[PDB]
Amino acid sequence: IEIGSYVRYINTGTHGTVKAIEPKNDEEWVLLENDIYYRPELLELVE
Amino acid sequence: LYNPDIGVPLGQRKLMPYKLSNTDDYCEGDDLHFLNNAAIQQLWDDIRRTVIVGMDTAHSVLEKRLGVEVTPETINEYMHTINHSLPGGAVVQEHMVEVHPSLAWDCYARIFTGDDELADELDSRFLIDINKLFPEEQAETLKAAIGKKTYQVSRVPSLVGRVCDGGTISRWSAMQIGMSFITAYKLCAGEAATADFSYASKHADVIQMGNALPGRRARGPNEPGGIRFGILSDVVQTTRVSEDPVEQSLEVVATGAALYDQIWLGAYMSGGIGFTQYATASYTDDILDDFSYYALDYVEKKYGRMGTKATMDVVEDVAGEVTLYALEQYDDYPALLEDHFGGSQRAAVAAAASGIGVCMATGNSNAGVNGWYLSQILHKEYHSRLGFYGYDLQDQCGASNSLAIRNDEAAPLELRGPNYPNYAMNVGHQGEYAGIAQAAHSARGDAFALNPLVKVAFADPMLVFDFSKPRKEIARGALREFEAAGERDVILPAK
Amino acid sequence: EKRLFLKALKEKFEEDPKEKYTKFYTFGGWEQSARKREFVEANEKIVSEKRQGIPLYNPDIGVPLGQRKLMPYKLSNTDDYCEGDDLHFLNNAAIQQLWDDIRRTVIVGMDTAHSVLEKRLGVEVTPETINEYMHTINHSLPGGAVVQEHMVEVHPSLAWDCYARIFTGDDELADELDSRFLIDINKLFPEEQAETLKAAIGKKTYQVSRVPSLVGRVCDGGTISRWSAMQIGMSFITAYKLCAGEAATADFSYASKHADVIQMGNALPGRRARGPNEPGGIRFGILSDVVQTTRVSEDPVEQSLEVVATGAALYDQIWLGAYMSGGIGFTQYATASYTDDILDDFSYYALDYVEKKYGRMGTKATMDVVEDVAGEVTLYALEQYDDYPALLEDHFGGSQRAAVAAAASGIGVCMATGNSNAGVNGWYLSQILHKEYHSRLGFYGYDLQDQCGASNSLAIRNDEAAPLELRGPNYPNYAMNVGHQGEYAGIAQAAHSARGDAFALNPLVKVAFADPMLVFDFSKPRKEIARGALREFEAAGERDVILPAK
Amino acid sequence: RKEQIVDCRAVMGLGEGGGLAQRGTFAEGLRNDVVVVAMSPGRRHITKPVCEITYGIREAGIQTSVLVLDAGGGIPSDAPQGSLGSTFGLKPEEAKQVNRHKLCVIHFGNVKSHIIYKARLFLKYVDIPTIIVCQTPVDMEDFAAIGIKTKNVMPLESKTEGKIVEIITGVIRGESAPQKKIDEIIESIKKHLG
Amino acid sequence: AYTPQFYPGATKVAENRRNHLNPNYELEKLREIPDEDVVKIMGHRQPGEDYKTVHPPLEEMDFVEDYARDLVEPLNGAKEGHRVRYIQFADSMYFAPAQPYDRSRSYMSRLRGVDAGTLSGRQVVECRESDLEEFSKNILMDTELFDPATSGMRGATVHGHSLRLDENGMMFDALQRCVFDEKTGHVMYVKDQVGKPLDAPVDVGEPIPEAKLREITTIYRNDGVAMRADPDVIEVVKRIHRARTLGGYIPTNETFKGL
Ligand code: F43
Ligand code: F43
Ligand SMILES: C[C@@H](OP(=O)(O)O)[C@H](NC(=O)/C=C/CCCCSSCCS(=O)(=O)O)C(=O)O
Ligand SMILES: O=S(=O)(O)CCS
Repeated sequence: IEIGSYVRYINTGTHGTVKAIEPKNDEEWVLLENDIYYRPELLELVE
Repeated sequence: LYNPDIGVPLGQRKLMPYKLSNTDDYCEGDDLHFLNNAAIQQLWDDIRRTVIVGMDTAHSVLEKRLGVEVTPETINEYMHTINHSLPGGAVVQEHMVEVHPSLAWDCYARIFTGDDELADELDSRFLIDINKLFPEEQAETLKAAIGKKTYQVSRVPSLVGRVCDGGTISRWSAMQIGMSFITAYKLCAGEAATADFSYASKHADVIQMGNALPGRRARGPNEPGGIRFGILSDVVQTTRVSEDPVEQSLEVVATGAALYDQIWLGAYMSGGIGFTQYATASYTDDILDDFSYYALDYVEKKYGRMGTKATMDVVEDVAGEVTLYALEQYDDYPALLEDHFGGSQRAAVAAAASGIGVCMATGNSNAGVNGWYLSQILHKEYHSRLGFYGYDLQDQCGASNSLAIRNDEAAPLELRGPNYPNYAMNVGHQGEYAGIAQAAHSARGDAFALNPLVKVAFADPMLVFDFSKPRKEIARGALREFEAAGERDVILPAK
Repeated sequence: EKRLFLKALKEKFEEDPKEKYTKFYTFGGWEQSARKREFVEANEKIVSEKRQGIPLYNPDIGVPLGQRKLMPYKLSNTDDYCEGDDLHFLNNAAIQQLWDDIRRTVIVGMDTAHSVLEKRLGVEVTPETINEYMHTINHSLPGGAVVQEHMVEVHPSLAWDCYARIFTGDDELADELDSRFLIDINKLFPEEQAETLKAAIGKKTYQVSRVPSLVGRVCDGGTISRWSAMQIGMSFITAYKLCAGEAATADFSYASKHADVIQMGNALPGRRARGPNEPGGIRFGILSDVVQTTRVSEDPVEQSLEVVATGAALYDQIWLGAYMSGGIGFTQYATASYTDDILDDFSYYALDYVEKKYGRMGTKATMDVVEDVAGEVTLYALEQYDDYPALLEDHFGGSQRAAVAAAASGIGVCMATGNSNAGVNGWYLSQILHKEYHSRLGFYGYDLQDQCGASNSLAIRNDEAAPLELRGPNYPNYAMNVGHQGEYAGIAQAAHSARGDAFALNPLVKVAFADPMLVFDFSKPRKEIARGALREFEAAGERDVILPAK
Repeated sequence: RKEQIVDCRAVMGLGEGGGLAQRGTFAEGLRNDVVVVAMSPGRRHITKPVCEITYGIREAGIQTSVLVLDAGGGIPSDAPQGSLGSTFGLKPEEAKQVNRHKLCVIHFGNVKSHIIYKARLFLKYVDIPTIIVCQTPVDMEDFAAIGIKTKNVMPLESKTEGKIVEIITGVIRGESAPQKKIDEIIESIKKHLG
Repeated sequence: AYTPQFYPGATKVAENRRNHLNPNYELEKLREIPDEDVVKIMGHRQPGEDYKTVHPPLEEMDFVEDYARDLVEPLNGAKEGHRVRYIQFADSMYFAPAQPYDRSRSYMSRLRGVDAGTLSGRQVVECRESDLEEFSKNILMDTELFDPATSGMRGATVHGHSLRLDENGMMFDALQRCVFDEKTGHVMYVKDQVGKPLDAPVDVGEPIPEAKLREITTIYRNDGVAMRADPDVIEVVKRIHRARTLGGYIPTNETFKGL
């Protein structure tokens, strides 16, 4: 997982490109192209 | 200070339970939907699955063509046979399959006769006794109308009418009647006399609840669009258990609303939500009961139950008085107005009361509908509103069509129905029309309205739906304590 | 000799299938069958409890049942046996759901509605708005009322079988739509079939509405279209918020629920007075398109025989034995066409003969090929009946024999030529050849349409001419008699299975009934009927939540 | 096992044969742990799915209050193109009564677009973790798509101060909730409360 | 010529109905709402921008020669080809100054080229947008036909014509298009007639006092003016009913002798 990758949300399958990683409250968060934070454990890499 | 995120509370009245007229049961409005109420479904099922066959031509064929002698013992044997064959048992043709008896526990073949000597030596298991079920005067009237004739009532299983349509019932009864005839009298399985039996039981001596509607309407027989108002009046059995004319007319109004306005119009000719609050307005609270009792009191105070002959003046007087009283009651009590929030509900209730009053004054059903239409066009001027637009189509042409004699417009209100050209589309009219037709005869204390055979047939105690007190049964169904037939749980897996 | 029906005959009959003699009157009557004993026990309990002593089921009157051995019934291509009583349409929930799923289906095209919304109404239409409309109609179709708590609504558990689905021949729109309520042609059909169906459909969008089964149970079949139209209109005016007038709303209403409506059946005239969506209005091509075995099987005989089974169960059992006659019914005649592999064996022989002689579709439809193929198949079937006495005992009625042999002949002719009317002509030739062979045919009035058929097969007169795909139960010759219509549907399907066609009459019906959300899976009708006969079929329309437990 | 005392509402129910609760009313369970929020006192919400959750929590040993919203039916006025049919809202006193509880359990319906915006308006004024009990399968991300704080899927620009802490699907309005759903709700409350 | 009466009756309600039906009766104006404010509440177009058209101007399009069709002078909105829009009102049963059938009759008696539809709790008139705005400001909103409390310009969700009024005497609204400003005593429209919020609320005046409502209402009520107190209207209604019945039975001069 890194900026510019392609990820999909496992629960719904929304496709987007990772914009930035913005840790908060000692917890990793992933920002996609839809300006929505996600969780790395609920995201996985696709090619 | 204006906060747009406070919201607006809505529907306070609809949260409160709906009482049922002449009962003491409170039910939710969601439980009065015809899909959620098993009692309304069973009402329609019992009406749909009933066919009356006159077993007199068949006896004459057996006597004069086949040389077979018909005696009460032979009729008892035939009844025993048909009670086994009609649900789907096998009588001839070795190697048949049979329907599960658990799915046809509501299937009965009953016999009634106006001949007392023949009714005496008949098995009381299969006999609909007119003497026992009706008071003396009503029993005598029904026997005089029926005559020395024997009739068979076939109630095919409800599952049959639920899988198939309503046109299945007459054919089902005819096939089973023919089979029972050829196996009870030891005849050849197929000859000319068999065709005579089949023709008699298929159309010559058969009585259908509803006529077919071919063409544009496109429906088979025994559908709610084919049931005339007099037939539905004769289905309701309050006339033989109560002497209050208003109560009889109002039970017929409740049954007519629940059948026509709910089932026929909100499902057969519409869909989705349907028209539940349009129909329950006539049988939930005593509003219609109070208006009808006021109409009867006024009529008995100035005219009498049959003290006047139907003229225009009495129609104007009674309909105007009852309409003014009903609208004044709506004005005086905001609870009544918020109960009947829609204009159509109010218009139908006031016009039904006015028509019932005119019928109780004159004993004529066409005068009753004339009073109903006067009430509608007087309501319109009183409140400057009638109902949803599209409601007063028949109410505008009504006055002209009520006493008309032209081919497309003339019919006695007992002979009218949902297939009457004006009445064919709009809700909020038909159940009240049936009630007015019944009130035309409750004024005279008549035993029946249009068909004595239907009255005797639905006086049967083995029907699943109790037609003596339709509102009580509707309330029972709304409270999930009404047992309905047509369910198939013996052939289904455990859930 | 190896025959496909041999194994069933071994299982059904204790003696050799070629043995010409047996013994009778030693089985105890109706006690030999578990179904009859269960019926007797039930009847006793019901009589005593609910009927207050009025008798219901009396085996002691009428014919003494069970003087012979009551045989069990296999189901073709399925390894499960059932009694004949389990295959009665009233005792079988699978057959009831088969009719329910067809009855409660209406297909409405949504392209005129979109065009009217975009141009006349000034409302943009996007895949997001289509998804919103689909959500609205899925909530509102069963019983829902949108953002109106004061409105009466149907209990949700009472209509768990109600769905609203969408499909389209536009690929980009299809992949832009939500997969929750989409019938994907690409992933449901093989590649060539999907391409053919998309080309036939075009770039248009269609919605399928499955009205809840209970609605069709309480009401008739003509209620389905009205229910669908009303809910579609409500959902359209709720999803898209529009500021135009009321007249423009009337134009939109016509465009949305009165323009591209496809019904399963038409209304019937005369003494058959009935509304739409009744089994007597379903054309043979429509029923062939309803069955989805062209999706999962490349065998033409199997594709035709599944349509034969479905058409038998519908036309012969439900339509004819209940809608038109009633009583115990015509289960016998229909089970004869799909119980043992008798028709399977005959049709496989017909296909083999055609492939060896004329090729799979190697000849143009001429009279000579019709005559020789039909004659050969009929002779083979009749000698099969002759030299296997157990087979003749299994198909005891003449009608059930005639229909099976003639169906084999018609399927063979349709294989050879690819023309459905040639196949029906072969059917009629088979019928008269059968009559001359065995000096027998069906019942008293079985061959009304078989003596009139040869002349009406290729006729061009107004009330006599129609392609077999466009014929149905309302065709004047086919109106009354049992044992024909399901086989006619099978022959109509076989006309197209020979060509490897993706559909027979209507692509939209095929795609609509490819839907995985249906209760009855039309990919394997025989398997589902077998499941229903075992009381393992979950049917819809049960009012369990509005009835007392006691 | 400890005594549980409820402050019954001060107003009566809906008529004679109707419901026992009244719209826009609050019944404090003394020790404030969980508040169950019902959209209306009607049969679609009260005693069929809501009092069942109430007695499940009260059986688990956790005191419960039940609040019936004054205007709980409909969609908020801030929904796209406004509301239709009815307007959903939360009163300041209702918000204060909710906010003194450790956790909130709220029962929602079928349509997803309605539930998301109703939850957004609800959490605009509620600052305690809440559990959404709905019928439809809704993913714990569509709320974040419109700005709602969510435990698993946070939004970049949060428009609410409340956290949707759990979503439970399969509870139908007006129908008895099976013991499995009650057990799931109790487990979520226990693990997200103490 | 023929000098028209307009309605039977001697009560104040009958007189008010006659006044609404009379095109020569100048309705008393009770407020002043600017044209742009009316357009904003109507919610169809943005004020200041040109009207959208449905067809070219009548001069551009070519029509066949039609002597009878050309006898009628078209509306200006028709001449320019403007689209047809609507304005809808809900009237309270508690002494609202105008009522549905009264509204429809007055509209079809006073305005040209209008489409009026009547429901129990609704009344809508459709016309070309420019003329619709003109007579909505001049007649529908500024005059006594409109009371901001008991009547409300509202499409979409209409409900409350039969419910009781709220604490300020305002008709019930499920969307709350108009709210009562207690500081100034005026009614302000915070949403347009379909329900989308307005950027700036528009002042539509203050509620008419209840005595004036009693004096100018067109509804019959047991508490204010009963139909029994107006026997002349009942007699005319009964005459219409009897004439309809006799004409539908046998339409001859002999059967109408029993009129
Ligand atoms: C909400 C609508 C939208 C529309 O197209 N029709 C509605 C709604 C529709 C839906 C409700 C379900 C839904 O999801 O919309 C259905 C069931 C249509 C049908 N299939 O018969 C219905 N109305 Ni309506 N509708 C009713 C009624 C009414 C009364 C309400 C009066 C009031 O002022 O509150 C008025 C008609 C009138 O003005 O006279 C009315 C209007 C309206 N009715 C207008 C009003 C808003 C509009 O301008 O768009 N209904 C009633 O008067 C009671 C019976 C009730 C019907 C259902 C029942 O019988 O249970 C229902 C009958
Ligand atoms: C009384 C009739 C006249 C008529 O209109 N129908 C009958 C009887 C009827 C009844 C059987 C009633 C019962 O179970 O006792 C029903 C079910 C029709 C109904 N809905 O009532 C029926 N036949 Ni018939 N009927 C059948 C058949 C047949 C075949 C029987 C062949 C033979 O062995 O002789 C013959 C026709 C023939 O002339 O060849 C036949 C005749 C006859 N069939 C002859 C004379 C029967 C007799 O044995 O006395 N059925 C069959 O061929 C199998 C299918 C079977 C149908 C039920 C099912 O599918 O299970 C049944 C269909
Ligand atoms: C079958 C259909 O015929 P038609 O629509 O072609 O006239 C016919 N329906 C109607 O006439 C009209 C249907 C509307 C339902 C009744 C309205 S109740 S609520 C709507 C109030 S309004 O705003 O429409 O005035 C019927 O018999 O149900
Ligand atoms: O044998 S008949 O032709 O009468 C009917 C067969 S079921």
